[PDB]
Amino acid sequence: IKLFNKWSFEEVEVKDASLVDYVQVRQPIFVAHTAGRYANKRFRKAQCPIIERLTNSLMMNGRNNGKKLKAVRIIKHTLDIINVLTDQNPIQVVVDAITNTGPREDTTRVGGGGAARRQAVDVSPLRRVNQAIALLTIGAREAAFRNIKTIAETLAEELINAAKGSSTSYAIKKKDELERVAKSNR
Amino acid sequence: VSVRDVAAQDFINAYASFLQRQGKLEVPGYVDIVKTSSGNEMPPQDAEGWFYKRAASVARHIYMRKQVGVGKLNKLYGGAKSRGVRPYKHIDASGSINRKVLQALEKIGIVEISPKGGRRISENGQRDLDRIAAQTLEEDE
Amino acid sequence: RLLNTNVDGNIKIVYALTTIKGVGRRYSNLVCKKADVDLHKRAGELTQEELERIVQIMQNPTHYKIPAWFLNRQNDITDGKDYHTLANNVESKLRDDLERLKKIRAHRGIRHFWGLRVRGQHTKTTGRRR
Amino acid sequence: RGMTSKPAGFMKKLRAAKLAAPENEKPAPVRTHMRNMIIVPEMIGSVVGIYNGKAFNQVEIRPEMLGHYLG
Amino acid sequence: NVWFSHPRRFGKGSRQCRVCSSHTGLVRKYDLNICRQCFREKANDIGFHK
Amino acid sequence: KIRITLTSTKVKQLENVSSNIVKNAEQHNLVKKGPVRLPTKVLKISTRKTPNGEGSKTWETYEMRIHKRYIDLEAPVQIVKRITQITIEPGVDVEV
Amino acid sequence: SVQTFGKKKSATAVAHVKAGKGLIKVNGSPITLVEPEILRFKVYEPLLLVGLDKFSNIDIRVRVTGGGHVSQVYAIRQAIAKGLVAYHQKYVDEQSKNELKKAFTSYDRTLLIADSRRPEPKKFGGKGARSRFQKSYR
RNA sequence: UUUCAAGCCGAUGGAAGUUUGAGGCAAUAACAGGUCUGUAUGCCCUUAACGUUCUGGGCCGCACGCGCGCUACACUGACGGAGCCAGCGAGUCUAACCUUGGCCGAGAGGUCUUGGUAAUCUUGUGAAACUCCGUCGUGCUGGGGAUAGAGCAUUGUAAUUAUUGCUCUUCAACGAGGAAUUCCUAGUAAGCGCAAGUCAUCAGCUUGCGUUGAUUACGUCCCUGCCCUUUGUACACACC
Repeated sequence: IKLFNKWSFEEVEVKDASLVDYVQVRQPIFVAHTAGRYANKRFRKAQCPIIERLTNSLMMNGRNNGKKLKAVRIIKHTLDIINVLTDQNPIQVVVDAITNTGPREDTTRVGGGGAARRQAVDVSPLRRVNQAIALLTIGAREAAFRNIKTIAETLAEELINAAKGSSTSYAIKKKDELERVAKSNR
Repeated sequence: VSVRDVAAQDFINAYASFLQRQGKLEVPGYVDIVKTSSGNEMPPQDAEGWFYKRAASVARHIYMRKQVGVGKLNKLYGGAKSRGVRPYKHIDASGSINRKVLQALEKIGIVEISPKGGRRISENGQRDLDRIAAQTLEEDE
Repeated sequence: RLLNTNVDGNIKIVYALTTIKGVGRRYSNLVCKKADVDLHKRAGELTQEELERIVQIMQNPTHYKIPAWFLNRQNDITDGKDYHTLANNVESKLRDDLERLKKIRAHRGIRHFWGLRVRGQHTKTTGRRR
Repeated sequence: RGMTSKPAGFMKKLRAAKLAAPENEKPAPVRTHMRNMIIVPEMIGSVVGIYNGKAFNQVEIRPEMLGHYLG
Repeated sequence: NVWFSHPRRFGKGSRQCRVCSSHTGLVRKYDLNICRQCFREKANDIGFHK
Repeated sequence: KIRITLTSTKVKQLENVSSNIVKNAEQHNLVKKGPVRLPTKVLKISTRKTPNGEGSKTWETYEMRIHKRYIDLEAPVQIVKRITQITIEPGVDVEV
Repeated sequence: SVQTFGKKKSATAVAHVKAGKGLIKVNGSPITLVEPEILRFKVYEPLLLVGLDKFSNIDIRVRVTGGGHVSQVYAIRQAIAKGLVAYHQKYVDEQSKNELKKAFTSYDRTLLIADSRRPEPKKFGGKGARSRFQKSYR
């Protein structure tokens, strides 16, 4: 539906087919994607997947102190940036990125003392959303801290490298890591 | 219109321009001994030099609440746990500001004293507020 | 030349004044805008007009938010700065004050003989600095 | 500090000063663990003996000091 | 001790318990009780108070 | 308004005295604004059962449920005197 | 008149709904003036939701005390919605229950029912708040 | 779905689901568990004094080690101005809480006048997180803050030892911490203010409250505690 009374999902093309069935843009699980602002700076790009789960993983990791009150400005104010930069819908570009950052098959760990037994478990739709946003935000909060960059610019730049495919990106690279070790130790 | 229709901050700035015109309100010279001795650069809205912007704020609060007290226009009514409380004991920095401002506004006919303690706002007062509120509202639309 | 003994220059005015005992980091900016210069402005960029306004405030009294202000002095007849106190003045007064009440048994004078706190702030864990 | 309206000068030591000063200055330190007194001009010369805790550390009371407490 | 009605200065004779001699943080509302200790005991006796 | 207020321990003594003022004092010559309930004049607190000593793991919740009724008598005429007939149920603290 | 209640996070939204005029009075000041920030599209939200636009149609006068800028914008909103179903037309107004249930559709924390939420503290024993811990399939 | 049992799994209806959330309840007994400093109390003791009174100094000592809290190493933001908002509780019975009006004046600070409230008033929208906008631009700084020195109150006797705090000035350790270890299961930790309790008077504590509020269980292999059945015993002052 209409996200901030302008952009919708009817002008958005969907990539992964099984995410159409499960995650619905009605409300469970809300397929409108946008995050990447702190303070006042209009950088370039926007993007961070599923707004319902930007209340989730994106909040606590941040990097920000303060919970949702911070988060809603991160989500809102970056929408206009990508709209005049690449001239795209802020949802459409990262509907490409969500499937690239979400694994198909993952690995559980079970700890038998000082032994890491990574065995394969299957994913399929729902977990792929929130674990992907966890992968985005953990790479983003540490990249804001460890070099001179605000969380505005970090979240923004990341997801076109995640969408197309690059080793610069954290989230597609850790998706690769977890997926290929599952199909190996299966 | 009324003072509600116009915004909070920019009404205080707009009213402060006309406040400087009226030569009953002078600066007794307190806030020029703070903002310069700091580091702080405040550009002309934020600037307050000073009795003009502060008089516009204080007079707006007699539209918004209206009931008595120079003290209840000094600090809102009780809570000066932020910055410094002063009720019975001898009045400080905040004291000598606000006793002067409502004294000077009284010599216009902006505020009068109502008989259950302290101030209200009278005829020429709310003229000088809400007529300027109309002009700002026409620039907003 | 502004100060007694020291002289600033070259670096940003807030950083350049920090090397004075009497003007620090969040104490340089106090005097700077009272002269009416900015913080980005370096001390080697100063015009004669700007140089005159800064030294006038800095040697005579400093302030912040002061609506009530007398100028009483020590009553003891050693010195009497008590306006603003720069380098060679702050190393003199604060030194020999400690020695006068140390000569007698003032209890602050005996805490100066010990090492322990003079004000007496919660004395158990503090003492790694003083 | 108590200056205006009743400075806190403890009345027992005013009796001590009026005795010991007009005779002869007593060169032995008189112990006086009273901290809460204002020091007055009849105490000048004579060695007052405020305690600290573990030790004592000799007074020479000067005509320049009067105004403060024993502090 | 404290129970003598003429201390030297105003604040010497502080507060004490009735039951015990104990001193260590009593109650203004009830001048009895050891410290905290007979507060909950004498609640279990009869009634309560804040 | 001639302010009468009642307060007692629990419900059982309170129901009788409250209803009796409506029956006895009120008739026709008195109009009351009437028999209200109100919140309780209670004082609750959670503390520990052992008073300090052994056992941080112990609790005891307390209250003082002292049930007030106001029941205000408006018309201040002849019939406001006839309250002196009801003196029943001690434990009810009447306050005027 | 038709009035109603509607609270979340402590609030008292005293929402009168009335025919004729269409000025939205919040206490003793209009809609834009009381809530000047960002979230105040929410108090204008169930108005245009019903089908036709407001201002022309129905008059709204609320009183409200209790609730922050996060709470109040839902309290007023919930009361306008709960008073919509209780309103009178000619067909009338009861089946707008289902469309206010279909307001926040298919994950039903709706505008018919309340946000039954009162943000109090953080818990002891695991990790906790609201929505239970540990799931691979979430 | 399960034997067409009990139950589970999800869904509908609603403000609310599987004892709704949180208290209150602690069987029978054991640990010769702790309390003789609460009072009660057997017996042992001491009695010109392990009684009592006066006052000071100690409990704040220190040359290191251990445990628990608080605060920071930051743009996770700081600094200046403006603006929107909660709930639980307190307040003389003859020393209250507090609104007001003027006057000392570098602070901690009450005699007096007037008005409200016995809780209708008042503490509390001069309530933060947060939001808007601007500036600083990653340097021990515009970071952080210990410590020291410098101007006073018609009362709280009075604050050197041993009070908080307000303005200028002093501007450290510290730049995310080894071996190792603890807590956090769905509005009840984190993060955030606000109020009570003792109190003439010294909170970061205890006690109570609301606001904004989520990452993650596939699975019990290993670890620690507890329960049931089966199983070996030479174990029995409690099964050191």
